[PDB]
Amino acid sequence: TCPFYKKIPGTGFTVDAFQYGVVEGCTAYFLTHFHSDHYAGLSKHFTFPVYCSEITGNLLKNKLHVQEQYIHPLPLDTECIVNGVKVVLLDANHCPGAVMILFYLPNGTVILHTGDFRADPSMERSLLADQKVHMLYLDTTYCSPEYTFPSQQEVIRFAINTAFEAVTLNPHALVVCGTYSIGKEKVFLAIADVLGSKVGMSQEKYKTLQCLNIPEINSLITTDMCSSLVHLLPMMQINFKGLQSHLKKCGGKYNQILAFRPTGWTHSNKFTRIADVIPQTKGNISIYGIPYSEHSSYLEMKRFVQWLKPQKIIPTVNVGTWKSRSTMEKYFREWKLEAGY
Ligand code: NI
Repeated sequence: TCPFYKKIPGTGFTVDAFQYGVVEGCTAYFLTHFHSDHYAGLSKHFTFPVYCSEITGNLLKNKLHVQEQYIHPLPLDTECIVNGVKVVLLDANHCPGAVMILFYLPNGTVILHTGDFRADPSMERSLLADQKVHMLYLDTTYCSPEYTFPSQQEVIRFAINTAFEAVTLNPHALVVCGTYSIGKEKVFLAIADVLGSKVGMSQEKYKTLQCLNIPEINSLITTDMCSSLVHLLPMMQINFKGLQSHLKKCGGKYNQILAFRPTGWTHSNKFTRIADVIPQTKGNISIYGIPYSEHSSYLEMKRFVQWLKPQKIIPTVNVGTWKSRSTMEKYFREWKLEAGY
């Protein structure tokens, strides 16, 4: 059965609620983004209307085979009526196609559901500037002050400089980048661009990237592994065993691997600056863990919420323990007393 925080009061609508079977009273199912925890339950046998971005729509049709008649894509930054209710989709600064949804309820209440997001000051000049929000359904993944990490720009600067240095010293090194979902594509795209290479990958991953509306993508990626010195591999293969095994397959073209594992936050964030990050090394194989986040830091979250001044907050992440729920409520009360709403 569908939990409360996935229902939108005063509407026939749910958000990211496909794993509960037919939800009683649901006339339209919203999908914020194409990540498996959120789409869990969709397939070619789904026969209710799905509302989402154009990009999420491309992925539902091609990767999950949802039939076209049930896919309803909406443009961003545009007032749309759905089953007699005004809605707007906004860029969430998460993975490709990810949105936040503004719902303008028939009774005058305004609700923002962030989906998954990485809060940014640019959001303070979207259509959010224009009006009040009574309820905020908030991505609270990193809602605790220990969660610090650098900007995406600094993380990419580090990865580019690391890769370019290593391959310039050794033209016979291969670069490998881990992936398990959409998102974080800038890591592998930026590295390939500095090196003058296309990114090589499996047929399945190539298919997924071809759904994303990335400008000039055909110039950036390929299934021909042999032409490419930046390869993508599933994240589970990014270890000394997996990588040895991959170097065997390359037919003595390369004598060194440098690999990148994009993670979210890890505890080594609490001590080490991005500049000072070092790899794990065994022989001619090195592996860097880099903290490229597509979710708000604590400070980014706090800034957004203090700016929006919502009347009520409903967390959508870390909701399963009493201690988590209590901790989050404490921070919402400080933020409110500090800013005066
Ligand atoms: Ni996500």
